[PDB]
Amino acid sequence: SMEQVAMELRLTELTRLLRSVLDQLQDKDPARIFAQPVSLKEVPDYLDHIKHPMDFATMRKRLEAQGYKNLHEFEEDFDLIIDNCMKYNARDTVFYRAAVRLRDQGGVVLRQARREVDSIG
Repeated sequence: SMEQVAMELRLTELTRLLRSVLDQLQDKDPARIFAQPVSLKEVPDYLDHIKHPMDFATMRKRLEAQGYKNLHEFEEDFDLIIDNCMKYNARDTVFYRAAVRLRDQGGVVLRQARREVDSIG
């Protein structure tokens, strides 16, 4: 149907906008602390602590499969990156501190992404 095509064009355009959002958020992590999944070989207890691991590469795979239906879904995954790090790692660590800075800086980007998603539809 033409209705299904129109819906798919909308998902494709959201995907474009979320790709640019993702690139902007990832630039706020120049250390690349959040680029890749936590290694279970290097942190074998990780899953005892963290139930839903998340990282930018995993978000990128979901994105390219057009697997985010709305901005809320994307934000949930970004929040997991931050929140997982802040639980596993202590306040005095470079990892925790990197997550705070990512969250603070990411806030700016996400605020305008929500306006653009509402504004464009």
